[PDB]
Amino acid sequence: MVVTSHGVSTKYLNFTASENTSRVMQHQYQVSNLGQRSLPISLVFLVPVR
Amino acid sequence: QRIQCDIPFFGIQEEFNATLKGNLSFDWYIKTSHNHLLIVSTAEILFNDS
Amino acid sequence: TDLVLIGAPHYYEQTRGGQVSVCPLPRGRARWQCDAVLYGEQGQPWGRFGA
Amino acid sequence: DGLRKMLADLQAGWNASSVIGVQTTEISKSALELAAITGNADNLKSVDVFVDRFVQGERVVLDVAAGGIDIASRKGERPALTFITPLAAPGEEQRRRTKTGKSEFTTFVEIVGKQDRWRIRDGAADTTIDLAKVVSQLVDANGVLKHSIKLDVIGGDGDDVVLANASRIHYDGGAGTNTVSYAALGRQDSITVSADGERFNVRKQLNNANVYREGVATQTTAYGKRTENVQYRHVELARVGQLVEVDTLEHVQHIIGGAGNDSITGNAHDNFLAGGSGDDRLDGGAGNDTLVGGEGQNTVIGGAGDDVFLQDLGVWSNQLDGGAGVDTVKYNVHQPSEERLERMGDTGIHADLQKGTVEKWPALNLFSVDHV
Ligand SMILES: *[C@@H]1O[C@H](CO[C@@H]2O[C@@H](C)[C@@H](O)[C@@H](O)[C@@H]2O)[C@@H](O[C@@H]2O[C@H](CO)[C@@H](O)[C@H](O)[C@H]2NC(C)=O)[C@H](O)[C@H]1NC(C)=O
Ligand SMILES: *[C@@H]1O[C@H](CO)[C@@H](O)[C@H](O)[C@H]1NC(C)=O
Ligand SMILES: *[C@@H]1O[C@H](CO)[C@@H](O)[C@H](O)[C@H]1NC(C)=O
Ligand SMILES: [Ca+2]
Ligand SMILES: [Ca+2]
Ligand SMILES: [Ca+2]
Ligand SMILES: [Ca+2]
Ligand SMILES: [Ca+2]
Ligand SMILES: [Ca+2]
Ligand SMILES: [Ca+2]
Repeated sequence: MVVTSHGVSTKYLNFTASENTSRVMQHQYQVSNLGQRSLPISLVFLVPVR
Repeated sequence: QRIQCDIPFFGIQEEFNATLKGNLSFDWYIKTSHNHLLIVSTAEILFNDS
Repeated sequence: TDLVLIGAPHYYEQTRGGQVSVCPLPRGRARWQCDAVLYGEQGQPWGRFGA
Repeated sequence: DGLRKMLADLQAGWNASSVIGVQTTEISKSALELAAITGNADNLKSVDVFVDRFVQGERVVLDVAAGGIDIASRKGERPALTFITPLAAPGEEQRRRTKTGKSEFTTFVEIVGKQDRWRIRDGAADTTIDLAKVVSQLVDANGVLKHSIKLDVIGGDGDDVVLANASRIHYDGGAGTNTVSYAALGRQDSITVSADGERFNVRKQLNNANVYREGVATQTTAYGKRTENVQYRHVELARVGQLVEVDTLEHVQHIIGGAGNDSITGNAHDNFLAGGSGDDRLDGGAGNDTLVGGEGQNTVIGGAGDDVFLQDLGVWSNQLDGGAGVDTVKYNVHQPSEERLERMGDTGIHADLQKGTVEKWPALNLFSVDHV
């Protein structure tokens, strides 16, 4: 089973320090069970916060 | 932040998307020599290795 | 019920006539398919096997 | 009129013979405006309450000043009591008019608030009370919490069902087999039910709960010269972060938890403990109890007596302990689903009490096993 980033995930953002506008970011992953078996799995996302 | 999501049944030859969405701000930016900083988020699949 | 037998008495081959198809019943919403075909003896054209 | 359809839907869903449906009507902005133009905004009242009977969308003694809903009912009747519009606070409203100097006669609203409770008496029938859409907090224009409006309900004779909410609930079931349902709680919420003999103490932990609260709005009018102002009550929605409340239950035999991870414990009588969705812990205690773990990874303790476990051929794994006495686990309650038939066919379960395992999806996943 494979996990891949997907194209619609945000690639670029830019900002001006003189302005305080926020922006939305999404990281989209695609998970597939290409094998011949079905199993319980766990997904872990590490997210930089501060 | 380590977000861990548990799926009890991941079926055979089936797939799904897992988006990770939130809003941003740019008050953490460090004025380094390079004109850009990269924000990297990692998603990795675990299972019972035994 | 497990299966349905369907007959084609006017199937044409150079040496056999007649044909019967075995069709197991579909499971849930799966498609209905044929799996096996039964035949009569050789050298009997227009024998109408499966009438 | 679209409300007929939703009243009919509620009546059909609950298997209710009829629905009462208290409704609350805040004063129209036009009426308060006109009270401001005329100058006589003082004696007016801002919130009015009406109650009717509604069978399939067509057509009880209440005192707003004392917090008492008194409905009469007959045996065999199976009615429902709902709140179409948010129910206001108890007590009587009073208004005055103050000179306020250069500002011309502004400040108006106040509430006596001798009591901080709503009391509902249902009579003698199988009554359903829907305690949603009830105000649980009262505040002033400054935004400070004065009282926590609490709900007290009495059951009577028959089998009575109440659907709980964020308010502090003292539910007296009376006679008959009675039920409290916390199914409105979300996944982030939880309950912890503990037994003190015949009484139950319920601790509800609601994270980012959404609660109606009543404040004081302020509409103003200029009339060609120096302004005269008014005010009025205003129910509204808000999320108040973390809330902890301690409900109390008496003469209740059945409890249903929410969509979160609940911890529910019974007593020496016969209990119906349901957990719903989430990783719930159910303990029946003594007596012949029935235990429904629902979805999720549940741990279920039966205790002494002859207990019944109900299962649903799910994908999760469950932990089940029977305790003393002769116990039973049943898998035949639910009809198999379509995807179950597609993925598995006509195969059901492989159960072995020597191994202590029940495999609900044999040879397709090895972790959908109930341990008994
Ligand atoms: C990883 O799995 C092992 C084995 O689990 C058993 O075999 C699987 C095929 C499936 O059928 C499971 O339901 C079985 O329980 C776990 O090891 C077992 O752990 C239980 C208690 O959790 C213990 O009673 C057994 O003796 C253990 N057996 C063995 C062979 O180790 C193990 O805990 C799992 N790992 C994690 C992190 O959950
Ligand atoms: C995120 O930012 C965008 C643009 O600044 C805004 O439209 C949106 O409402 C924000 N969402 C949240 C949850 O802050
Ligand atoms: C994931 O998103 C993409 C968007 O292009 C979509 O085409 C795809 O079908 C999605 N994955 C699944 C399993 O639906
Ligand atoms: Ca009653
Ligand atoms: Ca009762
Ligand atoms: Ca639950
Ligand atoms: Ca019990
Ligand atoms: Ca559950
Ligand atoms: Ca018991
Ligand atoms: Ca027992």
